[PDB]
Amino acid sequence: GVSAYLSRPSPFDLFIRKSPTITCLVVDLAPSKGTVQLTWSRASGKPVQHSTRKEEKQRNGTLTVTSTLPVGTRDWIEGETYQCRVTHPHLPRALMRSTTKTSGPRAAPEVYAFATPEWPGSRDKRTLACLIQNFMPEDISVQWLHNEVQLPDARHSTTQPRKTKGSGFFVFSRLEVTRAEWEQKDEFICRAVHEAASPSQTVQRAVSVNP
Amino acid sequence: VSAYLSRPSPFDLFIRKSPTITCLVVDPSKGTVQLTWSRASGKPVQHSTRKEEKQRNGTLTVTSTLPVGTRDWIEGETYQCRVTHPHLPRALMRSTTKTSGPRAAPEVYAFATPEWPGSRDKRTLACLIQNFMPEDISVQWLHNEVQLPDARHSTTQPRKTKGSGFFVFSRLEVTRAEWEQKDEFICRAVHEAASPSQTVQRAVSVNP
Amino acid sequence: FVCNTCPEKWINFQRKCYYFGKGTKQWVHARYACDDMEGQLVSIHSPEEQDFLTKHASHTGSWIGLRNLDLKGEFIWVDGSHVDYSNWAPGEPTSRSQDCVMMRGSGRWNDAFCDRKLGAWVCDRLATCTPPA
Amino acid sequence: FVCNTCPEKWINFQRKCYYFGKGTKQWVHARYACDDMEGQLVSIHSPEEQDFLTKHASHTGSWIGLRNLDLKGEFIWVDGSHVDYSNWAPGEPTSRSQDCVMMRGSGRWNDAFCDRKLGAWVCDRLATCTPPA
Repeated sequence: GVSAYLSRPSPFDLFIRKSPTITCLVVDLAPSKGTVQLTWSRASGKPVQHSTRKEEKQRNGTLTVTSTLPVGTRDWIEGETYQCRVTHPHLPRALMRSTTKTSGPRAAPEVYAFATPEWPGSRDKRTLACLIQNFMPEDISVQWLHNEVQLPDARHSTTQPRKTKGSGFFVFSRLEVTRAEWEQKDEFICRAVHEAASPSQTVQRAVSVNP
Repeated sequence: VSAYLSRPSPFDLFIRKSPTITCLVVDPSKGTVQLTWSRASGKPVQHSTRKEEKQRNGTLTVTSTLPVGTRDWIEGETYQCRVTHPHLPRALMRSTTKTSGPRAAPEVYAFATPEWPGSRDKRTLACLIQNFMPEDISVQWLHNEVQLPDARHSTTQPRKTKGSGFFVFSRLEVTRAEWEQKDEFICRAVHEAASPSQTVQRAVSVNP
Repeated sequence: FVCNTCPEKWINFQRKCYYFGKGTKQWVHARYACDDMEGQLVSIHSPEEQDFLTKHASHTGSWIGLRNLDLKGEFIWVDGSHVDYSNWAPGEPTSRSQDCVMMRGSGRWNDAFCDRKLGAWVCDRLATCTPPA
Repeated sequence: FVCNTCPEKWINFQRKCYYFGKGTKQWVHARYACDDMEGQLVSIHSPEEQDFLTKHASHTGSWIGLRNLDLKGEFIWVDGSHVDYSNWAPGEPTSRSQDCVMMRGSGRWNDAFCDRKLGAWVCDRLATCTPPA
């Protein structure tokens, strides 16, 4: 019961923060004593940067171990293939996952931010929703901003990119806000960071609790 | 070889009054796969409908849909499903029962996207159905007082809110011909806790 | 015609028979147990009936034939009858979950989850009659 | 000062050195190949330079040092220089993405995917100088 998953960089880290990373997550349902050992390699044969390892015991007796490798901004965008080798002790052969930039057509996202009306027995709080659609590839970064500062990632919840009736993708983001927040400044921004978004890989729409 | 046992649709249960439960087994050689049904009480089960489908990737998908009792389901009966195969070494057993715990009627909010350049003859209608419990909900869209086909829309899986409830988001792309006919689209949510008659609904308009 | 005849294992009271079942059972499994016994879960309609049931009630708690079709909000006895007589315990019927009815050792009624397992249940059936002399 | 000195395996033209690589390589792997050779992917800036390249260009197609950082939308040579001279083939530059640049057998330029594998690539470096007599 050993599955491995290899993630691409987030568009926020790649284009804005300019410091992309890739994570290799290995979910182990029978934790036997020893070491899992996540090794990294590039398809070119060039050397890899130092990765950060983290092992976590879950609330159901399963070991979750991740290795985060920092990649090159220009190396990722230009098409380098990064690989991950997982040498598990309860497996005769090695687990190998690879990650590279999704090469194909582009479509910039369409941002739409909405605010829910006052529901009986919910005066001091409102829900702000956002529909980010018709984009390709599926890799997108959804952020919420208030007072020109980025709200913590835990405050909101974005859905996984699903396909539209056409060729693009879509995500929905939910953000519950307090009365104190909208009374301070009644303007909340939904930021989408995406490969195709022109200019500077960012699209944004502002919303108001009661315009 | 994986198996999944679904609870009845709150629409089939509370509105249609004819609930069913589906056992899905995703896999092949001699597919003499047996899907057996049983109740925890030991009482007899109604006749189930079997359907086997070959997928676009050489995988066999076999389902068995068992019709259950309206009062038997709501009162707390446990329905089980046994899956046996000649390649599989040990029987697969899945069980289903009514999620017993607190209730909260959903809050329905339907929105309409504004006109985007190069998208004149079409708009997207979105719906946020939140703060409900249990997670079992039915999301429907209506036009001309008639229910639009299920394929026309896409509802997200129920995720947990910052509090105790759940939430779903539904997307429905509409044509100019539809809103020009009647510019009123209803978003219906069917839920155990929705009072009265287990239904909550909100209408939306492309350009009020 | 005098109605006081009961089948074996059943205790009499007025025009009815009562079976004081024992064993770990859910509300619906207790319901099925009574149907197999050619009866139905107990339907309390008088303070005299409750007084009798309390005397033979299990201290752990017993299942009674009271619940709601969800598309209710209103509790209804298994025979179809509505609630005229009520012996609700203080703070009952609840709206904690916002359910099925169980009888305490004291005889008092309280809401419980449908999937909760209790060691007792009370059944009832119409008592048979002795022909006139 | 006369600039025409090149290291071994490198062909001269004006003030630059040129290496005509062979082997199946992606655009980025073609980029890495030139860095190992203490050069960089070819940057065409004159019709005289292109005329020379076309004569030594592989018929299959060659990778050239032109692409974009995405956070641009405009093509930029590996050395950092902008596009002054252009030998785009009819219908190019496209947008069947919305890319990396490759040189045809004809010498003409066309957009290609980053992951496409070509059997050739052209490298370049500044030619060294002979001091005056």
